[PDB]
Amino acid sequence: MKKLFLVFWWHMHQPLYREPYTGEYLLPWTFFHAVKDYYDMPAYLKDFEIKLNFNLTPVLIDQIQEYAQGKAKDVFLEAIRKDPDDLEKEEVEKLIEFTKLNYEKPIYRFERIRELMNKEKLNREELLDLQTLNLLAWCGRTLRKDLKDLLNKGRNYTQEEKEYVLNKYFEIIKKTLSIYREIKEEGKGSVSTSPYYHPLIPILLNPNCVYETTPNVKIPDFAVSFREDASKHVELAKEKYFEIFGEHPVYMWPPQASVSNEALELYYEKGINMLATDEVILKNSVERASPYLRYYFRELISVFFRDKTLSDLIGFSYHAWNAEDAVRDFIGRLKKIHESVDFQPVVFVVLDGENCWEYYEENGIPFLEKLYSTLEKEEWIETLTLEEAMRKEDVKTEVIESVKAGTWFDGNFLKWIGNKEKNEYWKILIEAKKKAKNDYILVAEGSDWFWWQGEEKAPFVEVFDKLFRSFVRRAQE
Ligand SMILES: OC[C@H]1O[C@@H]2O[C@H]3[C@H](O)[C@@H](O)[C@@H](O[C@H]4[C@H](O)[C@@H](O)[C@@H](O[C@H]5[C@H](O)[C@@H](O)[C@@H](O[C@H]6[C@H](O)[C@@H](O)[C@@H](O[C@H]7[C@H](O)[C@@H](O)[C@@H](O[C@H]1[C@H](O)[C@H]2O)O[C@@H]7CO)O[C@@H]6CO)O[C@@H]5CO)O[C@@H]4CO)O[C@@H]3CO
Ligand SMILES: OC[C@H]1O[C@H](O[C@H]2[C@H](O)[C@@H](O)[C@@H](O[C@H]3[C@H](O)[C@@H](O)[C@@H](O[C@H]4[C@H](O)[C@@H](O)[C@@H](O)O[C@@H]4CO)O[C@@H]3CO)O[C@@H]2CO)[C@H](O)[C@@H](O)[C@@H]1O
Repeated sequence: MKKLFLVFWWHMHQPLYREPYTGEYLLPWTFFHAVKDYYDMPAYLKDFEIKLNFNLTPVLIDQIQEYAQGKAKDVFLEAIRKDPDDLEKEEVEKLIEFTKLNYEKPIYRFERIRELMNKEKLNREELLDLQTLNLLAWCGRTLRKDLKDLLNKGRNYTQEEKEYVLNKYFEIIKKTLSIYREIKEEGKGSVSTSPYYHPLIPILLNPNCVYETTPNVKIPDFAVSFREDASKHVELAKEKYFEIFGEHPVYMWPPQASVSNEALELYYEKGINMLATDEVILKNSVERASPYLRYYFRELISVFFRDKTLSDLIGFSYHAWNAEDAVRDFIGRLKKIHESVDFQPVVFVVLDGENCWEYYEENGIPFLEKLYSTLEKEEWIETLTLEEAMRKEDVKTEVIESVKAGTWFDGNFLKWIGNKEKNEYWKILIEAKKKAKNDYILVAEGSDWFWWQGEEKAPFVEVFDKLFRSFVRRAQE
């Protein structure tokens, strides 16, 4: 039977929120995505007989480890834990600001949150509800069963109930790396990693790659080499992956799907047998641009190009749909692909694994449960591990000689370089690199810092800037 081969690759990442001089985690996002997504996404494999794959960046792994050991000093989480009588005005303000940032997301759909945000002043009981409902809004699928009664209570929480939630949340974090190891050892999914701090490897290897698809971009004078650092990000990531999973990684996810001829050469030289990237890069690079083939870059490394439409349906569209409409839509598009060719297509669905669900009803749990249940009941769909996709023999292949460098942002680098503010960050990094004395310069090469720079004002951007500049300073000492 002619099957459609479906490959999910869920990419998990957080930049380092731990400020190097105080040791404090200045934003809680690793904690909240750990309790909501990083355990629960692979845990779907306990209940659905499909294959799902995951990327974990090493810098994310480091932070999960620190939280699991009780070593993470998370400033926002300490304000949640406190009795409200001990909250500083600054801490109350940060709690309200965090609530307002998240207020319109369906995971914050508690009538008590709307009441609390319409109040001039908050008393102890109201602040206790504000703290506890912020915790509960990030509840993952597993604990939405354990904590179902607290979630339904909706108000009038006690300090002891809040502490119970915190304890269960840390229990989930402590089991998180173990469940990735478990689904890997059981063949239910493959796990990949990325260069250590999620940098833009093509730019570190050769900043002139930005001209390949944006020839008119203005960038600063890269008067220092980042090529050895690019190698170090890959090598350190192989070491961390070996510690956690017991092999050198043969699959990597390039951050931001970013590839170039030189980056593909580096990954191959470091022992990577397969990566994936974006469909826009495929169309920019070749004329006969089917994303359903396994490509071989210069007969040396395997490359899959994700189906951008399917990936972006989950990432951008379906949060606003009901779950049955969305799953029916997704299956219907898969049927069209299946019927459109006489061979067995390989269909990569690759996107962030933790960022879209907060915009779905009930944290995307009705959608994913229905999607996975429906997929496992379609005979003509076979979901694959990355290992299976790499080695599948009954698929079509093609050799590719050259790619036009870019990312999954429209095949180019403009989200990280090319305006005044983003270029200032590269200038700061370039000068720091000339004076660098330790691996904190690698932390500052993470793509996240440049992503947030030079964008229309938002809460907490000042924190990303404080972190970036602190790592740059620490790198020189
Ligand atoms: O409110 C912003 C946005 O919020 C929510 O989106 C989340 C998303 O759920 C997360 O998965 C993550 O997205 C990842 C993607 O998973 C990953 O694929 C990639 O996306 C690239 C796209 O593939 C590429 O097309 C392009 O995206 C463009 C996009 O095509 C433009 O349409 C425009 O998107 C706007 C949306 O159309 C609009 O609906 C809204 O999006 C919501 C979204 O509905 C919600 O689920 O606003 C956006 C922004 O104006 O612009 C984007 C460029 O940003 O490029 C991206 C690569 O950059 O990477 C993203 C993360 O970067 O995070 C988003 C929130 O950022
Ligand atoms: O003000 C705009 C936005 O502010 C808030 O967004 C938050 C997120 O909710 C946080 O989770 C965090 O974002 C992390 C993100 O969770 C993490 O996965 C990683 O994202 C990378 C991603 O791995 C990569 O593939 C590509 O997509 O780029 C991303 C960005 O580099 O790192 C993020 C931090 O850099 O922080 C942001 C900013 O506070 C708010 O919730 C949003 O609704 C809002 O749009």
